[PDB]
Amino acid sequence: AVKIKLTRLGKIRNPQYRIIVADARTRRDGRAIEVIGRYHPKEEPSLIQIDSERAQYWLGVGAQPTEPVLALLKITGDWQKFKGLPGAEGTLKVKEPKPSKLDLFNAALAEAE
Amino acid sequence: ARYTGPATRKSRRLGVDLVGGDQSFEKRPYPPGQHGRARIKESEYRQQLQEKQKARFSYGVMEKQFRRYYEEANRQPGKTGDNLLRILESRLDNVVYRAGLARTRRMARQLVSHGHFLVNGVKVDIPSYRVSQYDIIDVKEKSLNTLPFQIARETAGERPIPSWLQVVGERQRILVHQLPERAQIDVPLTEQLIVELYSK
Amino acid sequence: QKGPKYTPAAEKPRGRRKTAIGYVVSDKMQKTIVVELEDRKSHPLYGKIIRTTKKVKAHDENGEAGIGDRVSLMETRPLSATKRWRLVEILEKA
Amino acid sequence: ANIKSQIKRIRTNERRRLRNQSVKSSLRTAIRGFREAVDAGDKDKASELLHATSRKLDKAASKGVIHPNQAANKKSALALALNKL
RNA sequence: UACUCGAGUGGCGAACGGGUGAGUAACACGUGGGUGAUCUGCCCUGCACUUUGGGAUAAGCCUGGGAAACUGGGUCUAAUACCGAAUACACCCUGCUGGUCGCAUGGCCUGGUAGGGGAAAGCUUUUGCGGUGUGGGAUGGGCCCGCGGCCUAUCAGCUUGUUGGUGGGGUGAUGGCCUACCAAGGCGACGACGGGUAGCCGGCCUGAGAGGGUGACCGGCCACACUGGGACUGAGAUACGGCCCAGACUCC
Ligand SMILES: [Mg+2]
Ligand SMILES: [Mg+2]
Ligand SMILES: [Mg+2]
Ligand SMILES: [Mg+2]
Ligand SMILES: [Mg+2]
Ligand SMILES: [Mg+2]
Ligand SMILES: [Mg+2]
Ligand SMILES: [Mg+2]
Ligand SMILES: [Mg+2]
Ligand SMILES: [Mg+2]
Ligand SMILES: [Mg+2]
Ligand SMILES: [Mg+2]
Ligand SMILES: [Mg+2]
Ligand SMILES: [Mg+2]
Ligand SMILES: [Mg+2]
Ligand SMILES: [Mg+2]
Ligand SMILES: [Mg+2]
Ligand SMILES: [Mg+2]
Ligand SMILES: [Mg+2]
Ligand SMILES: [Mg+2]
Ligand SMILES: [Mg+2]
Ligand SMILES: [Mg+2]
Ligand SMILES: [Mg+2]
Ligand SMILES: [Mg+2]
Ligand SMILES: [Mg+2]
Ligand SMILES: [Mg+2]
Ligand SMILES: [Mg+2]
Ligand SMILES: [Mg+2]
Ligand SMILES: [Mg+2]
Ligand SMILES: [Mg+2]
Ligand SMILES: [Mg+2]
Ligand SMILES: [Mg+2]
Ligand SMILES: [Mg+2]
Ligand SMILES: [Mg+2]
Ligand SMILES: [Mg+2]
Ligand SMILES: [Mg+2]
Ligand SMILES: [Mg+2]
Ligand SMILES: [Mg+2]
Ligand SMILES: [Mg+2]
Ligand SMILES: [Mg+2]
Ligand SMILES: [Mg+2]
Ligand SMILES: [Mg+2]
Repeated sequence: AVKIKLTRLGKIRNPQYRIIVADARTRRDGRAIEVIGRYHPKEEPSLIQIDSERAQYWLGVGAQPTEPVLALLKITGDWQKFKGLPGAEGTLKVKEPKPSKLDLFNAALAEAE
Repeated sequence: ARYTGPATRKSRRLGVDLVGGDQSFEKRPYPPGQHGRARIKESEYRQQLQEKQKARFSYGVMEKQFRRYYEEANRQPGKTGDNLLRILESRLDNVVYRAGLARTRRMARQLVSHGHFLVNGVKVDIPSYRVSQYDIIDVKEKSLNTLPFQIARETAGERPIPSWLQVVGERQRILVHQLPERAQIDVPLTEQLIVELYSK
Repeated sequence: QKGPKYTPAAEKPRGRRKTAIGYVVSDKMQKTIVVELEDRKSHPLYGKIIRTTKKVKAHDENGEAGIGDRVSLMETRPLSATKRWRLVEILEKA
Repeated sequence: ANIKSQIKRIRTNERRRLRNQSVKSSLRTAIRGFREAVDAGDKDKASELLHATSRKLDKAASKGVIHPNQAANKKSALALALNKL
């Protein structure tokens, strides 16, 4: 009865969550078999990262992900990829790239001079 | 917890001027107190203590701050003395002072603590703020219109701005490019003695 | 879509077992024998080479080994308490 | 015995344990029936007795009273006994 | 009316989760293997299916002890609750009969052949769940092994199921594990049996290093539930808010 669980790591004001495959009788922060993904709620991009191949293998061998893990699977594209109904679509949004410090410095120098 | 007592007394006691505009020091170079003229036995411990006191009380830094500065410098791959002096100069108060926007370390520290400057467009108010290579420091309009800041920027005729520091315009923007070298810093006193003592 | 009734599993290779060679020093018992095994190790602190010997209980079914004979031995599943060693073949006799 | 859940579990345990004891008594009766049959040394009476015993043991394994491997080993023991004797 | 549900039968959960370190100098822990000697609900994936008959009772009602918990007697009722019979030759046994391997018995080839036996429950009309036997995954476990890890001769011999083997019992499992009959041995100065201390490890502190101390939190195992014994349940039990018995304490 293996189910994918979220392990509470990080800091109180901005929690950090991993995505782990482990037995249902293990701990929230204890025994783990593999580390496959993560979740970042503090960043409003809401960065999502997951190993598609490992997730697919676990779903095939018969994992029973919980509701939040299944929601993350929909968000990334893994659940609908497995089911094959709509296909493979990526709803994830990447973090906005930070403008380069070098170009910021160049613009500032140009403005100054 | 800053220092409230006199700034001239430390110079008088340790025998070398610090601010450089101290008239009382040259007036009475002898140690202050009732028996400053008495001879003192020379000792390596005395020498090391005087050097470290000079450095710490001249830069106004706190003791634990200096201690972990030293530990970080020692852990740094480069030579401990060079690392220590570079990180110590990296302090924003000394950065602005050598940029010439400030006339005294105490007033510069108060200005930084109250936070009249802008760091990368975000207001930061930390007197011991860490400043790294290739950074940008900005100035707020509430500081530009401030009277003493205007006096400093229109009377900046102090010692020449060092190599790693340079001002670009009337906005008083300070930039750092490369890693200072002991020789081109040419700071008074010596660091070998201090590092030896802190190794003791 | 009808699948076969038999689904073969993965052929796990048979594992290796410890093998040893020693000398037999007594056979008074019935279909059981004593063999001494010698080991050499370096002392963790001083580094001296130290010789040690062990006493192990072997399994036999005919008592073909005489006293003071070199013999090859092998690992088996348990048959008697403190008796967990088996015979394979005799090498040297006198 | 503090709350309704565990008191009910108690009740059920004792009841179905009475049932369990009855069934185990039946199995043990079959076992010693075979025992004294063998001791006497009967052949055809032993044949039908062991047929009944195997039936009972198989049914017990089916409804979970005894391990099916346990029943199989017991049956093999009966077979070895009847063939040696 | 079943939207809803007191209490009562009937399934599932309840060994999960959470605390502690008295007992241990031991496979208990790490480390690397063996298991041809092992089991495994709930999950997934395949194979053939899923007939029939019957008794009983809680509940409800009547009633006795009694403040009390709980308890005796009479009447009475349904279910997936309980019990016969319908096959099963992918299952388990016994007698006869071929190929490979070695890890020695013997294992495997679902080798082949003669005989014997092995069970089911329906509801729902909705993103449907259930009932029997067999093959493979994954977790869950069970037994065993080589190496490692305190002090102490002001502790010199210990043991009779103790050592080795034959027939039976037994468990899931090989096994002096137990019993009956044979032989007298096994371990011992490369420290047995004794006496004192102490849960173990990934770690932490110190120290360049070797080395020394320590087991906070967190992470993985071992053992315990007032003290001492015993047993049923179940796929699973030191069964901490399960059960029986013996002692001290407390309450009505
Ligand atoms: Mg986020
Ligand atoms: Mg034996
Ligand atoms: Mg009786
Ligand atoms: Mg039947
Ligand atoms: Mg109710
Ligand atoms: Mg249910
Ligand atoms: Mg428990
Ligand atoms: Mg359970
Ligand atoms: Mg625990
Ligand atoms: Mg405690
Ligand atoms: Mg203790
Ligand atoms: Mg005790
Ligand atoms: Mg002891
Ligand atoms: Mg172990
Ligand atoms: Mg262990
Ligand atoms: Mg009743
Ligand atoms: Mg009825
Ligand atoms: Mg039934
Ligand atoms: Mg076959
Ligand atoms: Mg049959
Ligand atoms: Mg039949
Ligand atoms: Mg039926
Ligand atoms: Mg299967
Ligand atoms: Mg299987
Ligand atoms: Mg294992
Ligand atoms: Mg071992
Ligand atoms: Mg060890
Ligand atoms: Mg013994
Ligand atoms: Mg005897
Ligand atoms: Mg047995
Ligand atoms: Mg015996
Ligand atoms: Mg260190
Ligand atoms: Mg060490
Ligand atoms: Mg220790
Ligand atoms: Mg501890
Ligand atoms: Mg722990
Ligand atoms: Mg207890
Ligand atoms: Mg107590
Ligand atoms: Mg106790
Ligand atoms: Mg059981
Ligand atoms: Mg269970
Ligand atoms: Mg319990």
